[PDB]
Amino acid sequence: IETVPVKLKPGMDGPKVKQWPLTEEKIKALVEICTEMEKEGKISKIGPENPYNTPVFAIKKKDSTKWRKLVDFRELNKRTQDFWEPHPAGLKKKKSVTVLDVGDAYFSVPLDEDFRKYTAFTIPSINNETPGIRYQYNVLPQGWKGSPAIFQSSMTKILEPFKKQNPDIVIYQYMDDLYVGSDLEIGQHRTKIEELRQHLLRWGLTTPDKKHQKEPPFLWMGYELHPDKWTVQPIVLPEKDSWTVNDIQKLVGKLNWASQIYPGIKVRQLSKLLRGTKALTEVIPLTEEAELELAENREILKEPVHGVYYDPSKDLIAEIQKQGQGQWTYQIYQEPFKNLKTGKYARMRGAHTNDVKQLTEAVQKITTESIVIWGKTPKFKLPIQKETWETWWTEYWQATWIPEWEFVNTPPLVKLWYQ
Amino acid sequence: GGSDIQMTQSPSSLSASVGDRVTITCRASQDISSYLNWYQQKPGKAPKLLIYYTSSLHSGVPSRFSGSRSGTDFTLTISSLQPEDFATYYCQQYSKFPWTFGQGTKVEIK
Amino acid sequence: MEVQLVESGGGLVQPGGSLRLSCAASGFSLSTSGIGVTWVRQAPGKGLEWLATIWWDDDNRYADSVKGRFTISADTSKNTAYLQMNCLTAEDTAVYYCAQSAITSVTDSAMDHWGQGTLVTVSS
Amino acid sequence: ISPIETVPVKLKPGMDGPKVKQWPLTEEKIKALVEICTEMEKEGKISKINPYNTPVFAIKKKWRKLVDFRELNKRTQDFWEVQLGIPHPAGLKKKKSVTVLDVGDAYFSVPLDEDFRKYTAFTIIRYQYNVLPQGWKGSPAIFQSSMTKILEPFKKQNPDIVIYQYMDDLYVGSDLEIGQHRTKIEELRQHLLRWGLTTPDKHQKEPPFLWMGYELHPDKWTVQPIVLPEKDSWTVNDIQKLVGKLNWASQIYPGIKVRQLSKLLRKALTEVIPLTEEAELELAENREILKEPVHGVYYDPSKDLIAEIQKQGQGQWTYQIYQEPFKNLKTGKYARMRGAHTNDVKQLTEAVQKITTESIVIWGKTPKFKLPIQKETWETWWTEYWQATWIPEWEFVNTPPLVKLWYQLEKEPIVGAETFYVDGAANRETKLGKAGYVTNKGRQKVVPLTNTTNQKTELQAIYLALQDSGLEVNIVTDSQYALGIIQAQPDKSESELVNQIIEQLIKKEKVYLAWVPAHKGIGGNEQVDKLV
DNA sequence: ACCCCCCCTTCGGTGCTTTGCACCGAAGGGGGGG
Repeated sequence: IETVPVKLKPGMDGPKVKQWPLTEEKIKALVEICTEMEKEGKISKIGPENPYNTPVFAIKKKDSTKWRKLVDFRELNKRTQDFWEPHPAGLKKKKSVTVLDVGDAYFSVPLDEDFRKYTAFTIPSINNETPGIRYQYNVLPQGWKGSPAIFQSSMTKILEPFKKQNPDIVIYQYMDDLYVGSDLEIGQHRTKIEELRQHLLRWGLTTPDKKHQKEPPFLWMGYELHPDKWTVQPIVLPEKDSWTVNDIQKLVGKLNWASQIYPGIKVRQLSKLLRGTKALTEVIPLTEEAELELAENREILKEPVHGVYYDPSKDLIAEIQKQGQGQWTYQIYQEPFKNLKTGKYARMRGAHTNDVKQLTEAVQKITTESIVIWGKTPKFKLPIQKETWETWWTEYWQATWIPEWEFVNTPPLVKLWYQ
Repeated sequence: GGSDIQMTQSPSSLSASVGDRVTITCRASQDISSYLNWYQQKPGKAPKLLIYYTSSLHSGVPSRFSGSRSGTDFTLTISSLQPEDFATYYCQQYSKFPWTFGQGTKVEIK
Repeated sequence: MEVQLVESGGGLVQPGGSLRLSCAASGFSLSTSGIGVTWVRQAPGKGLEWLATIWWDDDNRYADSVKGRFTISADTSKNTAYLQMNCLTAEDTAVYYCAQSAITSVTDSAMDHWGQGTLVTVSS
Repeated sequence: ISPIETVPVKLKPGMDGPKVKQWPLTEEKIKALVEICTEMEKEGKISKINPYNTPVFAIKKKWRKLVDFRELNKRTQDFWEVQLGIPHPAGLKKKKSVTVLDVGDAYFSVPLDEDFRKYTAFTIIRYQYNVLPQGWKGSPAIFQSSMTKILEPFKKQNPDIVIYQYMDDLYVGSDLEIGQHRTKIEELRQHLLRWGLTTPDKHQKEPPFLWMGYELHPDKWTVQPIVLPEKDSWTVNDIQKLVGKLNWASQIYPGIKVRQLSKLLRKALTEVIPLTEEAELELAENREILKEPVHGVYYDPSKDLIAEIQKQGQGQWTYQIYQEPFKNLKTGKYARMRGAHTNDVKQLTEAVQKITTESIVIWGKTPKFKLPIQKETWETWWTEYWQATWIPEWEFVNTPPLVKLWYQLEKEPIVGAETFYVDGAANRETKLGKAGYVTNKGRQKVVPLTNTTNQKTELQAIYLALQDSGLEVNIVTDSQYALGIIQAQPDKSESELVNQIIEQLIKKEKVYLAWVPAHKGIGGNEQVDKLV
């Protein structure tokens, strides 16, 4: 098969990202995969004359202890051309959506020769016993934003016979994964996904066929979705029958901040109860005019803000906060104070022991949700020190993609998203 | 099979009056992460799922019941013992098959 | 319909005899992905002992006490579960419950909606 | 001189050769420059047969030939060097027989790209380089990857012998007897000779082996002798070289401190600086540690890695990584001040990360940590902090001074405690402001401030309330900046004003901090707002 | 004259705690390797 010409965005060179250290498990697992991929022509050995590099690490195969090979093509995707030469709004409505790893198809299509040098990565050595063993891809690499677009002409041909016989099944693709939504239940959705697994096999598309693990963690449950039951976490005011002047100060501050999102929130009647200079622990009864204002504020906070629509020309931003006792709250937005979704997570892996294991699970959860609702990956504002995150996050990663993220340190003045 | 995980509860029985605070521990013979379920079995009745995943209360369970974990030392606590709470409590692991139960802790009145 | 599990088939059995217990499931289908049934026995006065678990994908998990003797099955047509207990001894005299096993999330899996329990006694 | 295939190298797009002017040389310089340039032409390393030119100089060793390729390097293509790090003897396993070899004339034993030799022109009388020249930025990277390909068929045909290739330096060892070892070593010497690498017997089959600046022994290892400067009057350039060697020593010598000596570097490079008392004590303590000889052991993959961190004070930490007690694989230290405000718990987390990364590099796994912090102290920190934080498998060890949290802000307001309402304000152009408080019991006070900012006034108002209150006090303010600092529970800061607040909070019994929005009519905050 | 790693201090860019303040990455001093 011929090769599609691939170029970079105008005025930008290739990626030059240093390789981070890897454990012995992953180094032994990466050299075993790279040799099998070099004997099969998928990758070819190179040297220091290639001035580009991108980080490579290892994750776990689905429902298995065998190691996988994952490349962090984030900086390369930012520099490759925009492949242009539709997102299903009903995918987020299906009773069930299953994710299928179809990245094996990419290892069959040869890659543009004048582009393979931008795909270089380096394998390190324990204690630097050996210098860097470099390679480059000859085929479409998994996790590269150009692979699904180049293969989009081929996949649409494969799925069209299946989509005809099943015209009520949405199929959306993002990177190496297929998002198959259906309205079936009582085992019917499970059987139809295996029909698609048999269809892809007849065209030569291998998919993970391992039996779902019965021992925790049930990581395979992350690939089984039910978007029709997803809820939003609204701003909630404290519910009390007796208030101290300290409770009302907290309440006024939370309302003053909430007014930046909801314009109809008023404070006058509640702040009128803090006119004197009384002790913080003193109970004050509420006037009939203040209770009416609190009721009208609760009524406003029931429904999300209107007049906020998704803009495909803009990027998505995801902010996450740690609430404690395994609780995490998040908001997705394109413009400030105009959230498209507010959610909450709880009872995640490491809820009793590991904050980093919780945060990585939440980041993958939010990203999977944003892929189903809008077809984009958000840019994350992670509440963690930079060195803490980069030390540990690869040990808990499971997706074939990696979203962009930055780090923040915003102490909680008020607890807005969780009361 | 000697590779099975062993769940050891302590004590095997205890006596408390209404309003007391009761603690019941259950130690696992190996690391089972946080994958533990607690069950309540009143006399003559079938077992009821009380707590799942170490600390999550099952639907319908009052706020006096709590579950915690310190490595392999799991703890079920009852803040304000009630007449409805006098039963036998079993811990159960599911980190690995075969699943195993603790020997049980009987909470009596005295 | 609420979730219900009703065991049946118990009774007195002679040494070396066998017995099949039924667990009729109402309120949920055994064909549902993530759903399984679980058998647990309790000797009179003693504690709970886990026995077997069949899952939605015909996956079976047995205890060492019953390996080679007990066989767990499921008929999705009648939406009931079975436990064929061969080679019974007096150490198998107990009340036998069937419970609903379900992998509900990445982290949650327990036993809920326990049946009333059927009694099995072996002579000696 | 080597049959290996050439490495295609180009130049940056839109650039030409150097074409620089050679600056004049002395009479004694061209003497050896004419004697060595002829030896390379006869040896097959150059050819005097190209409008480019690069300046050339020489420095006595005898002499030495070095060409200034700074203009060619600025025009040559970029490279990705294959040397990702530095090996460390703590990662080596115990070997019965060991040999260390070096390759002479390494860069001159590798043929340069034919289509690129044009740009390697220089006048003395003009020559052209036919091998990798010294001074060209691509020469080291191209040599290393060439050396690796040569050693691959040997290392594949002998999977029970370890070769630590660093540039042209080789460490070889195996569990074979001294006979088979010296035999297989000669098999290598002929293998590198077959590819065009001379091994001048710069050869050691003689313990103790001097490798990478260390001293490898059959059952131990140590760093090569370290000679600290013993100066009369200390100048800043002498202090810089002192802390540099102490850092190099802290990898096996435990308990090295450097902070006080480095505080003298805070600056003309030749100014004689008088040592402080503390810096003169720190240097003396370091000299005491270096007086006794300390060694390290080798790695054993069957045993677990253990890392133990001790607190040294003033934001200084040291650690030892060991598998068997009292036999260190290596040591190290952490003494970095990330951020303006921090505490001992944050820094310990940062040290656990540095040790983790360093352990992945050397051994490829995370050690089990032994830390001087109680499990309940760590539980309180990470379950309450707003940022995610975690530490791998670790156990508490009671070697004081333990790590603790020196105070705690109350979650609910204190009943029966005098509540305060502080606020601060300053003028941007005037650069002058004030900060005061108004209590619920009627007390009032305002203190004028000079040469402060808006944030400095809001912190000063909190300081006043803590001074004019008892062991228990409630404080209400508008500064969310001041809360973001105090809520992080810092024990050490760079600003003197915050450290004054830190000491005040430890003296108290209960302190409650709360935030209210300004200009919304909150009584107390509205009263003290007009007073500033 | 070239290439790699480490620590410590300084400085400038960058986004909120907003026109001050904090955090971070590069550069320049030193150590070490070839």
